Amino acid sequence: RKTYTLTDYLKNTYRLKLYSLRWISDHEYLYKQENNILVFNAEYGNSSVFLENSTFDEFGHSINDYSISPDGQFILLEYNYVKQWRHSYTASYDIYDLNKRQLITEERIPNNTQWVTWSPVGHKLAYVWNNDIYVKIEPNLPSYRITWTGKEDIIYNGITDWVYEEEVFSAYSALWWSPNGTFLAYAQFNDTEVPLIEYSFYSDESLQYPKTVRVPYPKAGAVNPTVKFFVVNTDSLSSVTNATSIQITAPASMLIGDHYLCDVTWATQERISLQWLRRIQNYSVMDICDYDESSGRWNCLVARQHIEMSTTGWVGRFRPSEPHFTLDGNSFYKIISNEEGYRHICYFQIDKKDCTFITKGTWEVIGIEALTSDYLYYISNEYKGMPGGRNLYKIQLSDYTKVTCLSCELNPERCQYYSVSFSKEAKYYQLRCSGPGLPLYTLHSSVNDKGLRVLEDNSALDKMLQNVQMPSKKLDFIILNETKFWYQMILPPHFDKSKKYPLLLDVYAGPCSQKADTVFRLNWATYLASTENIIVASFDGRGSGYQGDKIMHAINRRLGTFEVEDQIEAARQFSKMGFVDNKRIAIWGWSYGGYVTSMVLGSGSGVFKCGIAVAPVSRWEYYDSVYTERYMGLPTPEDNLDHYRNSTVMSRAENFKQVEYLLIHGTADDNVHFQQSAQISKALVDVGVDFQAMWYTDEDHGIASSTAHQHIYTHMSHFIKQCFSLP
Amino acid sequence: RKTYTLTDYLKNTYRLKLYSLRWISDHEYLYKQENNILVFNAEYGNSSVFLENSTFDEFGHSINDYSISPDGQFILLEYNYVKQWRHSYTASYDIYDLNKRQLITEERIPNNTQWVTWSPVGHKLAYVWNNDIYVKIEPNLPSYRITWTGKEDIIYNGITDWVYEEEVFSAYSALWWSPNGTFLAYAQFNDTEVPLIEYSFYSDESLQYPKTVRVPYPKAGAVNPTVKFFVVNTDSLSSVTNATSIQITAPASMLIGDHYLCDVTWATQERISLQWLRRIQNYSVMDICDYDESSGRWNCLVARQHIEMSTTGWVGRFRPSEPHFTLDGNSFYKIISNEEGYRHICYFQIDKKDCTFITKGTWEVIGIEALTSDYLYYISNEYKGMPGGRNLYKIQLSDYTKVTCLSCELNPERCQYYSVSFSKEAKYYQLRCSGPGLPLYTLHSSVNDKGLRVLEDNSALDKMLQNVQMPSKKLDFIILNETKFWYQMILPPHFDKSKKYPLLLDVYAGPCSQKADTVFRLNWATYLASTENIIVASFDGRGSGYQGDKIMHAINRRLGTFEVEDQIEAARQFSKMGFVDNKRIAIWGWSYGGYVTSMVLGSGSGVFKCGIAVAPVSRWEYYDSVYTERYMGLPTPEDNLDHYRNSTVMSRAENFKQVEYLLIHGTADDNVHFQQSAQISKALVDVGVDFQAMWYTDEDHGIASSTAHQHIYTHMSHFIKQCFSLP
Ligand SMILES: *[C@@H]1O[C@H](CO)[C@@H](O[C@H]2O[C@H](CO)[C@@H](O)[C@H](O[C@H]3O[C@H](CO)[C@@H](O)[C@H](O[C@H]4O[C@H](CO)[C@@H](O)[C@H](O)[C@@H]4O)[C@@H]3O)[C@@H]2O)[C@H](O)[C@H]1NC(C)=O
Ligand SMILES: COc1cc2ccc3c(c2cc1OC)C[C@H](N)[C@@H](c1cc(F)c(F)cc1F)O3
Ligand SMILES: COc1cc2ccc3c(c2cc1OC)C[C@H](N)[C@@H](c1cc(F)c(F)cc1F)O3
Ligand SMILES: *[C@@H]1O[C@H](CO)[C@@H](O)[C@H](O)[C@H]1NC(C)=O
Ligand SMILES: *[C@@H]1O[C@H](CO)[C@@H](O)[C@H](O)[C@H]1NC(C)=O
Repeated sequence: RKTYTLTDYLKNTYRLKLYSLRWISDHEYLYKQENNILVFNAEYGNSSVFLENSTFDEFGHSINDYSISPDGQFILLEYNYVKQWRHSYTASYDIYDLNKRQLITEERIPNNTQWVTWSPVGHKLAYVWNNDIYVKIEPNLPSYRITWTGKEDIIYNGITDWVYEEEVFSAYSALWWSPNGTFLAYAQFNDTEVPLIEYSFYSDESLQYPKTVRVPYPKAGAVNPTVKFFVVNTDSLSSVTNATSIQITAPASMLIGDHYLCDVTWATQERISLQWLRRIQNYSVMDICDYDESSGRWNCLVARQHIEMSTTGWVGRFRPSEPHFTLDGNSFYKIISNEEGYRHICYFQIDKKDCTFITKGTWEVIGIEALTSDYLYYISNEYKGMPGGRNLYKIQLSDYTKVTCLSCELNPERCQYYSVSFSKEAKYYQLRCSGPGLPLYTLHSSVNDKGLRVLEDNSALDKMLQNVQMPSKKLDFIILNETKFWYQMILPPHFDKSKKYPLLLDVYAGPCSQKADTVFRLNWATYLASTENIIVASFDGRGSGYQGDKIMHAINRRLGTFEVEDQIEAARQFSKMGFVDNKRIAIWGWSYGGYVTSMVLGSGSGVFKCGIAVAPVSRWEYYDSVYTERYMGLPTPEDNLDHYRNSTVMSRAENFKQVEYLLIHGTADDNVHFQQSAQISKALVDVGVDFQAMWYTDEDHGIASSTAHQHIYTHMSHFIKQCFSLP
Repeated sequence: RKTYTLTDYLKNTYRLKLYSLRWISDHEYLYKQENNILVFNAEYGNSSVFLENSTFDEFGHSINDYSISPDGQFILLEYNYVKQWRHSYTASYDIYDLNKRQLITEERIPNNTQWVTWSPVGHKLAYVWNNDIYVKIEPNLPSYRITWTGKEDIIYNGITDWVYEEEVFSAYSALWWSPNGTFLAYAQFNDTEVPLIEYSFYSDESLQYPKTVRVPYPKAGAVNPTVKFFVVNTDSLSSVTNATSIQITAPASMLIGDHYLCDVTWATQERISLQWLRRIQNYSVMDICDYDESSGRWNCLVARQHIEMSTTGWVGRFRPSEPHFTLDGNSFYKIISNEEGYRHICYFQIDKKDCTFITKGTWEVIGIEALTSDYLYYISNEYKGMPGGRNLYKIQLSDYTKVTCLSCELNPERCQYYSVSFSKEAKYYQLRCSGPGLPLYTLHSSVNDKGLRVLEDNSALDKMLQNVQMPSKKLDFIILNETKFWYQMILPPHFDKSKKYPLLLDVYAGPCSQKADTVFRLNWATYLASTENIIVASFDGRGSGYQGDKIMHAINRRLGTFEVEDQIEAARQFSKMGFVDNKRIAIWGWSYGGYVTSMVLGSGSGVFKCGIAVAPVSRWEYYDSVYTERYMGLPTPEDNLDHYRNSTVMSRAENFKQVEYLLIHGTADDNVHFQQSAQISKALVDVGVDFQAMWYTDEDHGIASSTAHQHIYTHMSHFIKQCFSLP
């Protein structure tokens, strides 16, 4: 009667094999084996030992990562890694000649380097150190210093500040090489007048006085960072005179007030597109700027400026979507919310603004994965009208009726959720099936869409799981006000619909979220279902993503309303089904899910006996501007201050009398500050409500260190088991 | 009947009734009788309404406290109270002329005044504002500024810094008037090179960004603040020239290193005594200083210098004890530990180094309360060989073998714990019996020690607690290594010895602590006994006070050792008594007790099932220098770093697998910094131990606010009840 135990989750008893490859050419890619890096050919199989783990003994330092130059001559080695935020870090760097089999000692990249990157061809290097940009034409040669204004916590050249990193670019870098690698474009960020979040960091017990960390962080309605865009020619660099960065100022549409740079895409060698976004994020502008060799400057022609605005809510999913440009750069494809509010691919001519929708229907495109002369490849949730499914498609650019699903019917029962990685000029691709069956990895040729070989099919894990009492999984929908709203249920083994099980509602419910999908996972819910016989439910109600704006923009300016009501309403529908002990219905959630969980418990519905909130938002004025304001607008009397104040967890404190609550938070959360939880604890105390609590010293929003991760789930497991009266 | 519930404690259902009086003369005292301030004739009771409960009805502000001058002409009104640390605060101040029943409104005391005080006679005013001293001769007239070097968190003129406030003077003021009010003595602290503790304060929900509080706090081994002492003549204050402050420099044996000013006591109109302590607190020095009217300076004769030291530990109980000077100022009485190791009254002549012990034996003098021409009055625990008891005594100065107890037999069954307050010339005195019966307040005449009248006897409360199933106290002792160690037990009503009971150990166990005593308390323990049938015990092991240096100095340089070991042994002893359920032995504590509870739970003794630790110290290097170093010395290689490192809670993390642990701490604890608990959790998480936790937002070391107080005792009750399997 072996089951998926808590320990199995915490101690990776049942590993899940991936197949991460790195496309180096159109024909080849790299893969890790024995710790060695092996280059493969796509068509034949043609293996060859590119690099060997034996190479880097006597190097002294442990190698965290690497990066092979485009041309193939050099490899970057990344050590002394030190994590900062979600994507940001610092690390020491060294270069290895590969062809000479020699490590380079000449003019080495500085220690504590913030970011580094090769050009897309050849072997130029750009790196950021002390918030300044440096360029190295050759590894061995001295670097050319581009920026001289870098300054910790104020001026950021070629790297992002906290809020851009987190909410805009999903990256620490703010550099963009042109394709042939001659121009390097970069953004500069200025946080002078941005207020600082302050919190304690305690460190090893040997540290006597706690450190006070100070991070520039704009909260809702605060002073935001200002941005400037620059381009510099990397060929015409002088070793004698300072480099000259040409500015590309934002368009007058943006300069009237607060705005952001949101997307940067090169079209050609002489052409670059810049999407901007007003601080009120319903209005966006894309300039298409061309280099002229006459004046040495850049020109964004007004006749190529594309405006994009939404009247129901915000622009894009989390931002304006990226443009994929054609060969000549005189036209581009780009996902746009259509007339019926469903996101689809729109074909633009650069000097004709009204695009043509090459796709349509009651479904959305997730992303444009590859563009060729004749075909555009994209991922969508079209197959079987299932919003939580993902498949690869291609549309013939010369006739839009020629839509071919390349992944729908490969293993229909085993695969309904695909992601894709193409080769450099898109001749091949790798298909990643992440569920509902065991994940499956296969390589393909884009010429005739032939299944070349299976890279990894997780048959080892399959042998192991055959013996285990695994939970099943049910994906389905309910109808509310005519609309289908989907849910998923991790059901226990030997599921008996006449019996009555306790239910845990797994919640996120943030703007454009999707918890109801066909993905295969081995997580906490697996354990709860397998060992403790708990149904783990997830529901996607109003505000959720990938089903059109009808649903998604329902919460516009109204966070802590419809998405809360629907999670409550979902649980009510789960009792109706007659296999749920309605005396043992619980809720839980991390982050936004913690806010919704908190607000749900504060609603006073009585449906939920107990709830857990991990690193929850409490009041939208405590969280950052770029995220909060995209949905809530500005917290002013003239805009939406009232709902800001009306949607706090604190104000509902009285209603936690009837529930059991567990409030968990990391003390060094730089994202959802411990502040947030501090005000929840303080409100509950003031209305005399008892509740359990837990801080995690020096843990951040992830609470992901092996020890902390194990401790929190063990604590939450205990709390749920006792709430459900289980041994 | 009904029981003493947790509601009774928290809501304060059964109040005791005090009798707080201020002796204004040799034969009169003031009493606040339902806001009407009366003045009583001590000899009879002839009382007249000194000031109406009305008077200040159209003031508009709420009066926090009041202070009437010695001459009776003026009354100081305190309002806008804003608590800082244990003693410190700021307030607004308005003066009121009693003769003319009108309010002074010119040259008023500024707002945010840090301290104010009358001269001991007349109506002069010294006050502190922005860390600078001011003097007003007349309430209406402009103040004179004394100090100009005051600077927030750097220089403190006339007021203590953090550490002196908490660890030396138990007061915010560092201002001492001469008896007639001619000279104003003042200390000055320089916290420049003293590091800062920093922590978040989140404040009202409205506050968008938390405030980092930054307090000068020297942790163990850090840079201490320096001190300088001065005197100034208030009678000769010039409004043209800035005032002259004559400095009294510390003795040379102090100036060779770090040191503290630990006592200031005026002996006569022109004579002031100082006491200095080395940073290594086993060496004190007293200088008696006389005014020289010809040069206008202060000289302390090396003839009148008195060295006070120790080989077994540290000087005095918490600091060098205060001297009570004779009228002429040519001698004084002072509590000192003797040959045997017991603290008794020694008689010093100011110009002779050796004193004579006027009392002796295996008991200790707690304090010297009065001095007349032929009798010295003192409180001690000599009666019935009970360290926990307190009684008033007098000793004939012409014959030390004639010793009369004043309070011993007044009511032996009811009263074993007295304090006293004498009239201006010890003609009358108020005796205050704190237990074991209900507290009793009586007035007496020192001429013959005649009882005059019962002032308060708590009859009202006596009638209330007849319909309440009250517990019963049991003060007793066990023997360890042939030495008696006292303990108490709060026992549930209907105490059946043949049954077995759950045991909670209330612990403090700090140096010179006393938890086993004769006082009557209506506290949390009263509810655990009366309602839940829990035996709540406390035990004064090694390190405990009022039983000699054999016991109190047993933990010198060795905190975390015996006082821990002894609480365990005490629990082993109680489990061997037949009426104690050894399956259900709990332990708890606040502060030092929290440190001890933690050390005990991580001891691996296997005696305690569960325990609660509240605002615990975790590592002595985190706690302040003045306290910690008294009992540990410096945390250095040359001194005692080895034990500083050996005596952490975190070193004992592994052993918490055997116990249910609740850790509690407030986020604005300026004293034992949240850090300390933060380091415990991290250790428990690092080794994978489960434990419950609870933080209290913006609460300090007291966790005293109405709602925070109610919530923690509520929270701790559940923890104990469920640990003991009680409904
Ligand atoms: C990042 O952003 C910073 C502002 O957010 C910017 O710093 C400028 O702004 C600061 C405000 O923080 C200004 O103090 C300063 O400009 C002004 O400085 C003086 C005020 O203290 C003011 O007297 C100056 O005006 C004078 O001089 C100018 C010509 O230089 C004349 O126009 C005026 O008539 C007058 O004579 C001046 O206006 C800062 O420049 C940072 O520079 C920015 N960093 C970037 C973009 O890298
Ligand atoms: C598609 O790209 C994105 C998806 C995203 C999905 C969730 C998402 C973000 C995303 C940011 C993205 O790009 C910058 C950023 C938020 N800080 C994050 C987030 C949201 C919260 F409400 C919260 F309390 C903490 C968080 F870390 O949620
Ligand atoms: C006799 O007077 C005193 C008694 C005292 C009794 C306990 C006492 C103090 C005292 C200070 C005194 O005067 C300076 C000061 C300490 N900071 C306090 C104290 C000790 C601790 F171990 C701790 F963790 C927190 C504290 F606030 O304990
Ligand atoms: C370039 O500009 C910076 C401005 O900070 C200056 O300090 C540096 O000397 C200049 N170098 C050259 C080569 O002009
Ligand atoms: C306080 O100390 C510093 C050196 O630590 C000194 O420079 C400063 O002048 C001092 N101030 C006073 C008022 O003593």
